[PDB]
Amino acid sequence: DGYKIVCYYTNWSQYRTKIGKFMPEDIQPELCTHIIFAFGWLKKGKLSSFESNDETKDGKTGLYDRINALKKANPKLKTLLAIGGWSFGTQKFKEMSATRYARQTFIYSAIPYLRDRNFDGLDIDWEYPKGGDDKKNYVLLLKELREAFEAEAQEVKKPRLLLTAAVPVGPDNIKSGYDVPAVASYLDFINLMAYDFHGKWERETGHNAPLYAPSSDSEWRKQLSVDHAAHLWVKLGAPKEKLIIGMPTYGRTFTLSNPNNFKVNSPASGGGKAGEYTKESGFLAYYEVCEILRNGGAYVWDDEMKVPYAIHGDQWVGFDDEKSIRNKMRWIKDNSFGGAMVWTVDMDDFSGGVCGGNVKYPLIGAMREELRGISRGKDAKDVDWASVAASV
Repeated sequence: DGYKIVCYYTNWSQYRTKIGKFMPEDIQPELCTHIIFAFGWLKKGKLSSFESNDETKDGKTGLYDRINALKKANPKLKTLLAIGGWSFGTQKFKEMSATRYARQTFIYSAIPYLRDRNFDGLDIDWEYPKGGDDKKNYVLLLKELREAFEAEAQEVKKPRLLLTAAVPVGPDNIKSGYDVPAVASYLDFINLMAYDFHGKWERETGHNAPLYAPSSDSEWRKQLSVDHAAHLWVKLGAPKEKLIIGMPTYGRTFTLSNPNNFKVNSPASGGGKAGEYTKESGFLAYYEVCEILRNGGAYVWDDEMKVPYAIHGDQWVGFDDEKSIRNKMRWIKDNSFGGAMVWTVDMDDFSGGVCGGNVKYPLIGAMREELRGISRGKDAKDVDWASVAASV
């Protein structure tokens, strides 16, 4: 009952160093209504593990069990296993959904794989189906998965395995690969990837997840906003309550061609310089942005896009803070959507000692607070960056 807080946990986050080191036990059992494990993998057309670390062997407990152990403290919590993602690619999905034999093989591999490891569902993260064949076969996959789950649930007398999917916000991707009515019908809920609207693949600075598009955007670009994307999914046949709106605990970075031209849609030479912990050009975790803001960085609130960006020299980072997150929760409630999804749970200020507010999971905590009325704590106040950081 109520709004969902669907949190993505990424296994590779186990490899991060110092402030960036994250383990399943760092997740508060009551933080999320759902936890999605990213990722599973595909082996010989069957559901399998990314690597042996996820699995439990020889007394050594794997990441699967450590994630699912949170349900012992919070029996209300739901966990799902995600298959797909950026690394996974498209070809394996094309092969899996091309024929009924391959689909059925995957499905009947997937059911016991999930049951034996105490997962409550499956999350499909195909990035992305493209073309008529993919469009039709994706629907067939979701359909047959759903019917198999429905049947299994009644046969074994257990709560039905959930079927969800992570879907894009780009109009062309949506049009090319997604038969929205059927897709929405066959899924329990829909994880809208409301981020990566803009990034280093673009010549000018743009926000990672603008609620509304800036007036400087061309007519085509203006489609690239959370509001437009969500309402687009509704327009195409997706029920509002099934749309779980994505929220990034990360920001997209650029290097300015000129440090004096630092507004949105300003010329950039490329991606921003890589962070210490995520180690990827054009990308920053939220706590890295916090580090920037507490060490000379300038804070700018864009009131058109309802989102902040930070500037340090020629480094420009479009990100989400407690303010923009809360505003987005209000937007969610105003539009009657199903809740908030999070990418990720391991890039929030999970330790509570980086951003300054001394609050563990300030962003996701804010989401849970606005949507579900659970306080983050007695003296838990948002960081007012406009006062804390420098101005332009």
